[PDB]
Amino acid sequence: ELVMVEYRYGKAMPLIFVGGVPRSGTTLMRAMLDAHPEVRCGEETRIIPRVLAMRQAWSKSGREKLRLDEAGVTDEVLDAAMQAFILEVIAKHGEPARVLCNKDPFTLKSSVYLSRLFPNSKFLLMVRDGRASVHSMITRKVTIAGFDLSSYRDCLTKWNKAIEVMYAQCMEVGKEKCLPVYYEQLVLHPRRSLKLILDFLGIAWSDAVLHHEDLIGKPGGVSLSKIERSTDQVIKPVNLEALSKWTGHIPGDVVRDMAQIAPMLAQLGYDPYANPPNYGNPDPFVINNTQRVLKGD
Amino acid sequence: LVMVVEYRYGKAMPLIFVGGVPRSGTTLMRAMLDAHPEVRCGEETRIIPRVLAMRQAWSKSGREKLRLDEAGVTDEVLDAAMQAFILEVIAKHGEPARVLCNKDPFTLKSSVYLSRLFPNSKFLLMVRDGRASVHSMITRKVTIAGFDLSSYRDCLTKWNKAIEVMYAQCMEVGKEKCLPVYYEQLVLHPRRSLKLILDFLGIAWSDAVLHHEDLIGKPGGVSLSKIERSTDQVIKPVNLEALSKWTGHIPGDVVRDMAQIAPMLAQLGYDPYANPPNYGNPDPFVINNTQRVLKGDY
Amino acid sequence: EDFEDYEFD
Amino acid sequence: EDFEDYEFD
Ligand SMILES: Nc1ncnc2c1ncn2[C@@H]1O[C@H](COP(=O)(O)O)[C@@H](OP(=O)(O)O)[C@H]1O
Ligand SMILES: Nc1ncnc2c1ncn2[C@@H]1O[C@H](COP(=O)(O)O)[C@@H](OP(=O)(O)O)[C@H]1O
Repeated sequence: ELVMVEYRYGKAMPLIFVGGVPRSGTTLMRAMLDAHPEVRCGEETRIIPRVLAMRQAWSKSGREKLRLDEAGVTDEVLDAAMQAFILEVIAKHGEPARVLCNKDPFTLKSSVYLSRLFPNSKFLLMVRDGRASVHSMITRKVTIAGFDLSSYRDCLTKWNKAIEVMYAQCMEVGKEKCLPVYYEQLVLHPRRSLKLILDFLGIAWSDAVLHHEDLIGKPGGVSLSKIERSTDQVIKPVNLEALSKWTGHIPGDVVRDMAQIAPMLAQLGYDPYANPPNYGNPDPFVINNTQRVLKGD
Repeated sequence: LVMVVEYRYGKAMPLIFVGGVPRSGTTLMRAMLDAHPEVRCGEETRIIPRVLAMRQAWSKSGREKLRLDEAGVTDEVLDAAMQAFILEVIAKHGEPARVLCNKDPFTLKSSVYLSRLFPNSKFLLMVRDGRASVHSMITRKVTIAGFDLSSYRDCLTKWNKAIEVMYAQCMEVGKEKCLPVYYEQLVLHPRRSLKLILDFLGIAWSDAVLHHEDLIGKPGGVSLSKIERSTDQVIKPVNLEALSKWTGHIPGDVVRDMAQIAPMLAQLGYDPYANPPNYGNPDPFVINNTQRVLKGDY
Repeated sequence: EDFEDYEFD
Repeated sequence: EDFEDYEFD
């Protein structure tokens, strides 16, 4: 176990992985966690999901795996190599803390693998209405290799497949180690949501998680990259503005075919023919935050 | 960190990296090293060249490096992650040994970077007449990304560029850290070659280095992949058959244009207008080995 | 760009 | 499925 109260990073470390399809509140979630003095997530590493995809890729590819196994580069060796690379990046890319965390959206496609590598890690899977996530990536031009931003139909189809895998992985990992977090519930009910999340994590309450915007740029607080696409949203307190901006911007044929393009909508509790679903009633706290945002605080 | 005797491994250990363009005697070289009781190289890992290419691309892109830096994913973090990843693979994919070694041919395009990651590592750059390597890859169909095996001209051009880079890297790293090893001289004179190599590596002489064929599959010996392309050559003792067999199989136009196609030949001491060059005369030891092979001992 | 904002498989 | 003996050079 190597140097980072002197915390040690090692595979048996308490770790939190946050993810979900991009544009699903992952940066908000990690920033709220960062606001806690016992937790550091920090910025997206970008490279962790690339090494995971590399790892995940040739297990299906018969020929690569056979060649690796014949070279003595077995699952055990690869797993040892992956652990070491990932720990180095998580540990050294930001400030130390008792509980280290990583947020890279697509890592949650590999939560079963990550849970095996890191036996004391836990996972927060951000879930947001696919229509909201897709409308976001298209309108803001947040690029995902393989998603066609000129098509709502394509993006929704690929959102669906992506979250289908992440959710199945979350269910296999199990209730003790992976928690779906619904973005709309997080925004509507921040206090209740964070209380449930922190309980799941085995971490005590701190009011700081409800005032993440006050801890941006500060020691032990929230470190934001100016290049990351969610930064100008995350500098604001939790607010209601982004819940249903998608409504009316989905092409009619896609609105018609919604349940068939995105069966994961109904499976996750989003009505695919509500435009938009009634996500729920906002806490006064978030109503107030939204009003402050609108006046231009 | 520990491999199961108790061997330690880390950043500062004296790693040996063997490489060169494929079909240049790289498997032979690492096999003779594996035959040494203190050293283990083992099979091509494949994953080391892959992760090196990935990491190279990340810093090559101006925008991507900027994004990584803003994330706290700096050169220093990447290098630490790379060191730890590469060491796990080298340490764990074969038997433990005091001296750890790796052979993946094209890693030698990254010897400057590797020498920085692993400040006590040394490099052996296998150098073979490109006409021999190219004839090899074409006739055996060893596939190398971007090489068109239907063309000697193309394969020699790409051999040329590949060894140009590796040789510049080797020169940059310096005579203390990288040694070009001539395949034809290894074959003709393996005793003297290995004497010089082991001395450069700071490792004590062992006679087992000249008997690698007796140590195939044995504990502390030479582990081979049954599906690597050099395996059926490497199970034999050092022998002379492969030196000059390319001669007469190079298309006439390519023979004519050899000096333009592969200027690295002349730079490395291979006369591009000799078909073939006189590589030299073999030690009796190799003559005898060759005779035993022809008698069918292997 | 050489790399998109995101990728996986 | 771009499997080759040597995939990165
Ligand atoms: N302070 C805040 N309150 C409410 N939602 C926020 C927020 N900060 C970020 N978000 C939402 O998180 C979404 C991006 O999620 P991710 O970080 O996973 O890409 C954005 O959706 P929109 O782009 O629709 O606004 C953004 O508005
Ligand atoms: N025991 C041995 N003696 C001489 N050359 C050998 C050998 N074992 C392997 N080689 C040569 O190494 C070459 C392969 O190099 P690499 O391992 O770098 O791909 C092969 O050349 P040919 O294919 O021309 O026969 C092979 O014959």
